[PDB]
Amino acid sequence: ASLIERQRIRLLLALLFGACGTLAFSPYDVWPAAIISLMGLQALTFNRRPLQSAAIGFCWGFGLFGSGINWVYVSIATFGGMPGPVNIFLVVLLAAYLSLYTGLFAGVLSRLWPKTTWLRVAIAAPALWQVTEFLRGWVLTGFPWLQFGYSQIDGPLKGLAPIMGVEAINFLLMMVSGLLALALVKRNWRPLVVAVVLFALPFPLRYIQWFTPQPEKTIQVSMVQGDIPQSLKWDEGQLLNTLKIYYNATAPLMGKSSLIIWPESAITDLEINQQPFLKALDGELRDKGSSLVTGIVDARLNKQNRYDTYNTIITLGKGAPYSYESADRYNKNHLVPFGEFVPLESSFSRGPYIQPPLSANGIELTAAISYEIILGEQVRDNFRPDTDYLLTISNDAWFGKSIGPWQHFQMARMRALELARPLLRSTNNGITAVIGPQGEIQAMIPQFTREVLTTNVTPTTGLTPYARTGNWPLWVLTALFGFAAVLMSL
Ligand SMILES: CCCCCCCC/C=C/CCCCCCCC(=O)OC[C@@H](O)CO
Ligand SMILES: CCCCCCCC/C=C/CCCCCCCC(=O)OC[C@@H](O)CO
Ligand SMILES: CCCCCCCC/C=C/CCCCCCCC(=O)OC[C@H](O)CO
Ligand SMILES: CCCCCCCC/C=C\CCCCCCCC(=O)OC[C@H](O)CO
Ligand SMILES: CCCCCCCCCCCCCCCC(=O)O
Ligand SMILES: CCCCCCCCCCCCCCCC(=O)O
Ligand SMILES: [Cl-]
Ligand SMILES: [Mg+2]
Repeated sequence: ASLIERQRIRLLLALLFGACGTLAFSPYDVWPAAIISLMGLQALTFNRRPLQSAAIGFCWGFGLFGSGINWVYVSIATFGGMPGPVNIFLVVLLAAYLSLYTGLFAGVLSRLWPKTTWLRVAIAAPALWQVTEFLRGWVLTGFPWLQFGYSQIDGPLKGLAPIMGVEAINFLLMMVSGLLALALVKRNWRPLVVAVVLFALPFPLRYIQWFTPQPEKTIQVSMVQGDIPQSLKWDEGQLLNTLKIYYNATAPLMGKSSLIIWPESAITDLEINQQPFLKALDGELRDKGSSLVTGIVDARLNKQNRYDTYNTIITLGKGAPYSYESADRYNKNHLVPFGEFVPLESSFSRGPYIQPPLSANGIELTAAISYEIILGEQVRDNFRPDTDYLLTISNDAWFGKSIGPWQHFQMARMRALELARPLLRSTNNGITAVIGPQGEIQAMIPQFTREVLTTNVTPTTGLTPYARTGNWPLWVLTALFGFAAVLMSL
């Protein structure tokens, strides 16, 4: 009974509608919850003053991020080792910082398009949501966690991703959710019909196969989930058992699996420190028909008498003879704030933004370390037409035993769909899996086990429209909409 037009009631409902958006992502996977969450954001800001709207947008974000990324508590607790209330204080600060961008979006949309109208809801909102979400993923190196439409990896809109990227699905979901909110508030059937047509049109695109599989190039791949406990991983006494654990798991696979993979920083020692182990392993792998890629840390002495420490992937074995001077390697480019460096200016150095694909046993792998797999444009920029598989290695203990590793895993799936390549995901303990060229999960082992995933995987060829272009077609769309919306407010 009309309680909705009290500002404090709008703030509370925004928290609920924002929290509802968390159900859209893995492991919950209720993709309609993304539309309901966006409907609340669009509707709760109708007929509000700009700062009233910004507060509602902030509270929507606080429910979304407060419920969606509170697993970073485990990251902070594992990193800092401080009492609980201290880590809660930092988590609330994180969710509050990210909610500035959802409040930015609501405040500006209310300031420039105050009226409840199709223009505000279907033209201005998706274009401005694209800008404010870019800023969230760019400012201070950014944190673009939780974009709806990553929830469409198994949904009716998935065919959009190979054409224009996952951000196109962010764009369309906001558009459709606005017109549903518009139809509800104005009690009008026309915006609902347009919303249904807009939602339904991209459905036949999921029956498009942009890739060409190569069945006779199929190889057996093994991914060693060593499951080193995080409290022990970097202890100096653990190093010798870690190398034992991984070598013993790999020995029965040599000569059977063409490609063997160890996860991020599996060898918890400097690369210069392990030349005896690496050289011996390389020869045994070459003598059998096998190849190995593994994570490690590299403190490399540079031209100016100093060491740049990297989070790196190295290659060994058949078709990739190991050498400390070999260019057949990958250095992490996008480091994690506080975890791997500090925003001010022992830290990690960054590899180049674009690095060549890894080569191993005649296989070409486009690599990204952990978090980097969510950087869709960056993964696309490193992709090459001759890339056979996408590769990501990660240590998802930093994501908790919670929803964290599943949200990370979900977004890695989008890379395979966007580029029409199989994705090899090797992790220390959290969701090791092979993803097919359409985002489907071909093989997977349970978390928190010490075992290896061995299966057949088939490489693909072909270029999706998104692999050809990248983000610029969507950007010219938000520019055309932004130009039109700004002029329409004449
Ligand atoms: C003529 C050439 C155009 C080239 C550019 C085209 C770019 C794509 C444009 C798509 C626009 C989609 C707009 C969708 C707009 C929906 C408006 C609506 O539902 O209004 C309901 C009210 O009327 C009820 O009273
Ligand atoms: C605050 C005022 C009102 C704003 C309304 C929304 C305006 C949106 C317009 C933005 C224009 C930005 C144009 C930026 C164009 C850059 C193109 C680009 O970066 O392409 C991607 C590359 O990776 C290549 O693939
Ligand atoms: C003082 C200035 C403050 C600037 C603040 C910048 C805002 C963005 C911060 C995001 C932190 C996100 C932390 C999320 C934890 C991810 C950890 C991770 O991905 O690590 C996996 C892998 O093991 C590692 O290589
Ligand atoms: C308002 C400004 C923005 C708000 C800022 C407040 C948030 C700070 C919270 C946690 C920092 C601790 C980060 C811990 C990151 C996880 C550790 C990690 O990822 O380690 C990587 C690995 O150890 C090496 O490869
Ligand atoms: C179609 C579903 C509609 C559901 C509407 C009510 C949503 C309430 C649930 C909010 C999400 C809470 C998730 C908490 C998980 C977490 O914080 O770890
Ligand atoms: C702040 C005053 C101008 C505001 C104009 C709004 C549109 C420009 C805002 C900057 C975001 C554009 C970033 C593009 C980056 C890229 O395309 O890769
Ligand atoms: Cl680690
Ligand atoms: Mg080539």
